[PDB]
Amino acid sequence: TFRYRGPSPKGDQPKAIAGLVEALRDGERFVTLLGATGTGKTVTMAKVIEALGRPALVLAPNKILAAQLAAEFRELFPENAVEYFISYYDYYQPEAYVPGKDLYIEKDASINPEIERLRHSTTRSLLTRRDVIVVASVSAIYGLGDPREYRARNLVGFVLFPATHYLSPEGLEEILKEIEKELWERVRYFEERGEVLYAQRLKERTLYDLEMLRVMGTCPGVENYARYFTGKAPGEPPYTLLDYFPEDFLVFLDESHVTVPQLQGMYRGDYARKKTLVDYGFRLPSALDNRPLRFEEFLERVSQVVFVSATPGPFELAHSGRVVEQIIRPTGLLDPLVRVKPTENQILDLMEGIRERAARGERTLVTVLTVRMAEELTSFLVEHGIRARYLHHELDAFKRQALIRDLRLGHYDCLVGINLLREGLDIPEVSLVAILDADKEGFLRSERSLIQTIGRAARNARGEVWLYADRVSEAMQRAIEETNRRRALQEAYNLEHGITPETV
Ligand SMILES: CCCCCCCCO[C@@H]1O[C@H](CO)[C@@H](O)[C@H](O)[C@H]1O
Ligand SMILES: CCCCCCCCO[C@@H]1O[C@H](CO)[C@@H](O)[C@H](O)[C@H]1O
Repeated sequence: TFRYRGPSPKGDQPKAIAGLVEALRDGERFVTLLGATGTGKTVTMAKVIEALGRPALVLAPNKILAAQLAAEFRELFPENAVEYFISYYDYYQPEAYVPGKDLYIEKDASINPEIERLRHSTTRSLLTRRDVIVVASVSAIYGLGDPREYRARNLVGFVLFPATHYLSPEGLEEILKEIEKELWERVRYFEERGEVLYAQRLKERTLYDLEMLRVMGTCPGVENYARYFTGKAPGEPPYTLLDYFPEDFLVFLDESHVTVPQLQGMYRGDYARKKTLVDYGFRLPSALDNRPLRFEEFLERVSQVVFVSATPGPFELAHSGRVVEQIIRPTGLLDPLVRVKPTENQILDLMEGIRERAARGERTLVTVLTVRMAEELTSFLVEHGIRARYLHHELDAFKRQALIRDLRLGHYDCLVGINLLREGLDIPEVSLVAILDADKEGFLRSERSLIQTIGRAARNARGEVWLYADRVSEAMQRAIEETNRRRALQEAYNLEHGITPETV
């Protein structure tokens, strides 16, 4: 049973919590929390989890948001089990083969113990208590050992659980025999094609593993033999973390318009990578059975799903039996004013706007559509007295974070990039978001993308978004209307409750 110790619900949180709880108690399979940025979606989720008293899985679109959510839930539920099911995939290199460079890359070995420790802490809690909230990136949902074996194998002071998720040795001996049978069939496949390099590679690698398994009960990359350990038939879905949860667990897909497509595309993405290792003889075809689930398989293994997003995608909108909105922010801050400005003199207009703001301690974010434009605009702004940096698309998560962190701390005043839909860009000091080529085609100028971009100006009491365009596209029109709908609802709530916005 959960014990919430966070802030009491404010703004639209009370009504949203009640609407979600009511739909779930009524048996709705799919429900959406349509929550604007800054409305406190984590507290809403927390209160729903508390009310229903069922273990929960929260999936995030990337490792940064996953870690952040885990940290927040930990603070909100200090006496319960908050777990982070991290994957080595997030920070270390997996096994891979790059054909174009005829390059084989070994998986990183002897990694930071904290990774495996977090995964085991997750599975141990799921088997010992019901007050568990597990946060993970979607990528973490992959093949994992049989929960039955993991559960049945314990030592009893203190109950000690396994040190690995791939126990199930059944008859290691009969298991090793079945793997070797596949090996020689596959070697014959290569020999018949004249591909003796592939046959040799597969033989050496597989026989090495079989010997290490025989003399150690395990080997590096043992997960590749998952199917043999779990007894699953070829092509059948593998066991995953979902199987370690009690049957009535609740699933939240945060940033659902991003996570649902990630869940839909995971199987194919992984298949392309693994199939390559198989085609060149590094792995047996059975390695393809240690994989992510297809979206349909994932849906068969969950019972109720809450999609959370400020801009729900097509799946959520077609399938949800209820949509609950949360628009009013606990802080009372308003969605920004959105202006449309001509392209003539747009750069001089923008530079004047940026310097006016920098003079009073306010920051500006700018999105453009090409790398040449981003490079050139950034240099132009710097030559004209502005502390501007360019958020290059090749920066990795840490680098982006460091660069963004420096804006949050005020080292510079303006960040220019192509894709601003990055984590950490919700900074109170940002009072202007400028969107060049606002009317042009492309993912970053879609109705949803514009709404998400506009939201980066919603943490400041004077936030504005400037759309440079000489025409209004349907995406611009609908994003401006939605921003205005939200702002008006927020102003009405503030006027009823005697609240005047302020920047923190
Ligand atoms: C388990 C190991 C079995 C080894 C037997 C390999 C028989 C090879 O098979 C032969 O290979 C030739 C060259 O690739 C082809 O031209 C022939 O068509 C093919 O039958
Ligand atoms: C309030 C948050 C709005 C986010 C943008 C939502 C855009 C939805 O767009 C709508 O989707 C429907 C079904 O998917 C279609 O039938 C409509 O024709 C389409 O306009």
